[PDB]
Amino acid sequence: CDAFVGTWKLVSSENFDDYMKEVGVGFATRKVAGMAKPNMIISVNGDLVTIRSESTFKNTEISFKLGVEFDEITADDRKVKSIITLDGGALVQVQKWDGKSTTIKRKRDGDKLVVECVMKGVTSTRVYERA
Amino acid sequence: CDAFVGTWKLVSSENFDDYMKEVGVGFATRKVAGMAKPNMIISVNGDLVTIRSESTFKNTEISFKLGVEFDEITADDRKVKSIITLDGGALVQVQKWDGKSTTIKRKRDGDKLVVECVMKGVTSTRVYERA
Ligand SMILES: CCCCCCCCCCCCCCCCS(=O)(=O)O
Ligand SMILES: CCCCCCCCCCCCCCCCS(=O)(=O)O
Repeated sequence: CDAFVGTWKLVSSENFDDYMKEVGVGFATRKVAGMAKPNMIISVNGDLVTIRSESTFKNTEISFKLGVEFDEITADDRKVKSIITLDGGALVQVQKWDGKSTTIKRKRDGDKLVVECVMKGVTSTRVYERA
Repeated sequence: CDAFVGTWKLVSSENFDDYMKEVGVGFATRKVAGMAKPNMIISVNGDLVTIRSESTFKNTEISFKLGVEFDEITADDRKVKSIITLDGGALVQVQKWDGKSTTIKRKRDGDKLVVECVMKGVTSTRVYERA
């Protein structure tokens, strides 16, 4: 996934608060998340891909092998089972917890990196540009 | 309540979607409500006060006597018991339904009419100016 490597900064967000609402994130956390304009850092070392999100309030980091299910603790503190695959040039992530699931797709669009999150019909789109 | 009589147009909104979230309003309805910039019309005839809200998508109207509980069907279709009193120069409304309650205060602030809605700690503020 060479096309994803680098540091990216958030440029725009659409329906993010609504997505967090469906996921079950609390008011305060949603408020903190909404003011945060995180920087996404993606790097690859061998068959391990690392995705790091940095914000003044909270940094998250996941390292994984494409196709292998792993444990992830989300920024809003959910302990989920995640699996990320490379499909059609996009990184497709599915998170499962308590009988529920959500999909997060990271894809290239022109010179931007677009992240789409889907939870029960509600879709959020966040656009990033290289920092 | 002579100070409230007239037609008012929405000028600004703060945390309205979050308030609707706490009240239990669905995604689609919240989306329609968020694009609506309603006009509030207040009039008094004898001891009956009428508050009418007009929008391209939905008009609501309630007529009541201050201090007497009455039935109200909200824009989001909840059938509630409402009671409105005049306290400290402000119209204070309490809506009760299914063991829950929310308070809506309509007050004058300078030349504006301010509406504050509170639901479980979440507070929304909407400012109106004369049309
Ligand atoms: C108290 C600190 C709060 C920090 C933010 C917390 C956010 C909690 C909700 C996270 C939902 C999942 C986000 C997936 C990546 C979206 S994207 O950002 O990668 O595009
Ligand atoms: C499909 C049509 C949708 C129309 C809008 C529906 C809104 C539903 C939620 C209403 C919550 C209560 C609003 C109190 C007055 C707020 S204020 O507006 O008077 O300031």
